[PDB]
Amino acid sequence: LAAGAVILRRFAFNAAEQLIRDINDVASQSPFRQMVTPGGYTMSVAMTNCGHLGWTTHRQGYLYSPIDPQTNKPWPAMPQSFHNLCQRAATAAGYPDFQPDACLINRYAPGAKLSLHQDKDEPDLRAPIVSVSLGLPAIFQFGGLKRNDPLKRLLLEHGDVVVWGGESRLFYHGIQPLKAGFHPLTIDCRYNLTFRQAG
Ligand SMILES: O=C(O)CCC(=O)C(=O)O
Ligand SMILES: [Fe+2]
Repeated sequence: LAAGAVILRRFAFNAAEQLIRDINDVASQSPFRQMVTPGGYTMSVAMTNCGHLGWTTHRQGYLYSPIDPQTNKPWPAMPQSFHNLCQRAATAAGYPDFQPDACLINRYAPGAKLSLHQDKDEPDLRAPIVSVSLGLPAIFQFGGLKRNDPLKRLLLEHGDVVVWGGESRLFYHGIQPLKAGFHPLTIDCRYNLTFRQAG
């Protein structure tokens, strides 16, 4: 299916309520904003970050910055619930030495999407990315190392954690338009946390 990927469905179910309270706390310092891609187009996914470094869009491309380009202040600290859940997920996946210094928080409104891309801004591509899904379900689509590779679909639901390691770490991926619906903890959206080793 996906070489190197360890899928832990509903792993973050118990931590969900606290993770959502902490997303709101992070958002009060560094608000969710729809980032502008280097070409001048606003993304449909709303983003923010927590930790020492944060994923951002810039004029010359994409980069990690210790400063929030909107607030001009540092990104909020990595919440304890975030650190604990990532550590437990990474350890269960065979990565006990994984220490993330960045967590990109994505918010998906109904219809929000993320087109095919590779995560290649990190210094060591051998280091995995821990993905945590919360709220409304979304269809995650992935291919291979090159753009013309056949697409495979995977539904990511509330509490689903995937540790993208090995070959899966380099796969082209995205999110199909979020279907409208209801979730008791997020109301009308989906949140996705992606823990990265960026320094
Ligand atoms: O929403 C997701 O599950 C994927 C997010 C993603 O690929 C990213 O922000 O780089
Ligand atoms: Fe990505």
